[PDB]
Amino acid sequence: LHKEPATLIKAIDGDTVKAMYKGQPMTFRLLLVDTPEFNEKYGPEASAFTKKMVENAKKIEVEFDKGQRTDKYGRGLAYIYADGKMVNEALVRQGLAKVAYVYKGNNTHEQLLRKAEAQAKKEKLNIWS
Ligand SMILES: Cc1cn([C@H]2C[C@H](OP(=O)(O)O)[C@@H](COP(=O)(O)O)O2)c(=O)[nH]c1=O
Ligand SMILES: [Ca+2]
Repeated sequence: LHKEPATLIKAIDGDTVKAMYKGQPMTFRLLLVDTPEFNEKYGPEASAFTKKMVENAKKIEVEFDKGQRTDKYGRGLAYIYADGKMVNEALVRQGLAKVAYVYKGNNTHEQLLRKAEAQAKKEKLNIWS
């Protein structure tokens, strides 16, 4: 996979971010994770985590997988990096997202994220507490 440029427009919630990509506004949904909704437990905390990460970065980048690049809602499906740190992995590692929606052909980082989730579960963090 390859990282491509994007510019933050707005952090929406724990697993969706609006960003400009190839000069057009896109809503991106993070691959391989599921954060709680804002009105659910840890929802506000996931939203804040993702917001801080993307807002504080000097740059964000998007990385598409090998498969589908948009979902049925027209959201971009990507791994998002904030100053080179993956948001999808960071959320899982802090127990603010579960590994989820693992579709074959768009699952390059599945094992990386499963290892993060095991660590968050061992530490009883957040969703795992
Ligand atoms: C993460 C992801 C979600 N989706 C679709 C499946 C779910 O459809 P349904 O809306 O029918 O439940 C929805 C979950 O997104 P959210 O967790 O943002 O609600 O997004 C994909 O199709 N591919 C993906 O890789
Ligand atoms: Ca969600």
